[PDB]
Amino acid sequence: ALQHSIREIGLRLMRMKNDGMSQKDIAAKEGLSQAKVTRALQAASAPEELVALFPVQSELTFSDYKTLCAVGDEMGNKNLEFDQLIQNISPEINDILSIEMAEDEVKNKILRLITKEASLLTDKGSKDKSVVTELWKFEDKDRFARKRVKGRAFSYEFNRLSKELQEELDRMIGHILRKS
Amino acid sequence: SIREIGLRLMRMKNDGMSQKDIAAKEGLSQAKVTRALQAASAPEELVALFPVQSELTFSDYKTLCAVGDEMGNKNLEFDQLIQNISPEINDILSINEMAEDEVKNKILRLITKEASLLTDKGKSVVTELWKFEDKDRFARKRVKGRAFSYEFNRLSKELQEELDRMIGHILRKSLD
DNA sequence: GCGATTTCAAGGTGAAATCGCCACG
DNA sequence: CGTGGCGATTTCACCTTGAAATCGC
Repeated sequence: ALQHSIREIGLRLMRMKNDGMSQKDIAAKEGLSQAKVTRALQAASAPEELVALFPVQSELTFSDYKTLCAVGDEMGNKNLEFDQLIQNISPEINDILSIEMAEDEVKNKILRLITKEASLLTDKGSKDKSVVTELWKFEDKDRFARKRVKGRAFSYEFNRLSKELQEELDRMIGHILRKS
Repeated sequence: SIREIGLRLMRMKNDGMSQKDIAAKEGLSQAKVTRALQAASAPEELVALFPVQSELTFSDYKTLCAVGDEMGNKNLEFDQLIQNISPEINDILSINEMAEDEVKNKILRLITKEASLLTDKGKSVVTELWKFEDKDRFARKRVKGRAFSYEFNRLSKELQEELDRMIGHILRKSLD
């Protein structure tokens, strides 16, 4: 029952759950402690998105999940939010795959961000302060690509960028605005 | 005409000559040189929007200079104007009735139009990517400096997910 | 009351620190 | 001798677990 992720146990536990089963019962039908079945589902609930940032989910501990699945809903638990956060930490994150250490610290590292960054974006959510995430980082001094969401308003800002790009963007933005 | 003279005389400005001298190496009244030079100044990206440059007057160059100013003067905001009206320029350039001067006049009047509103929503240049009847629902494009941005507001999440996704690749594709 | 969840004490575990044993100048 | 090497051991800090206390209706 462990070769694979508390999560895959969870997959099962839900399949039954979904079928009308109380954990108290599943625990029975499977031979698991009511207390584990909590945990196995508790984990099988973790925000797929976040879970997907880590290299060795196998190194992902439940308590982590508990806070991973915690950050999940404490951040609206909606596509556009998870999407945004990733963007933010992703740079510093892959930056963590450059750097020695074992699966142990990398885990604690990646999550450090998922929490801090998410807890930095959550600030301007009630504070309703404009939040920007740099879409791409340039070695350059004056070049930038970034997004800024300050409420229900949001913009895509670019500087010193190709003409091939204003070209493309302009084209696709205008046609997507046709589509809807 | 006067422009050409300008650009030519220009070479001599940088030749390190004073107008007074150039107004002699060309037996041109010095007033004339001032005027040629001022003309030589108008935005090349606008002067070349006229099929018959021979027909732009001084005051025309003079007011192209103007439009050019009022709008910062950098290429990217020109292209911004130059595309917004380019259809109606190739358009008017299809009309057969009107005489050549009627052409420049119509084209010039076009060029002044853009300048006024694009710099009203600003310096910067802002074109309305789309018009929503709501006092606070917009989707636009903005240029100023060598920097452009697509500003939106009060739109569906779905819209934002797509653009986000799209733009996502459009960069990934090229920054690579 | 009654599931579900968290708490508690009792085991695991791995990474890092220490230890053993050795072989070499 | 005095050392450095390096595979095995132990430490230590964090896990997981079931049971039983606790929660939250």
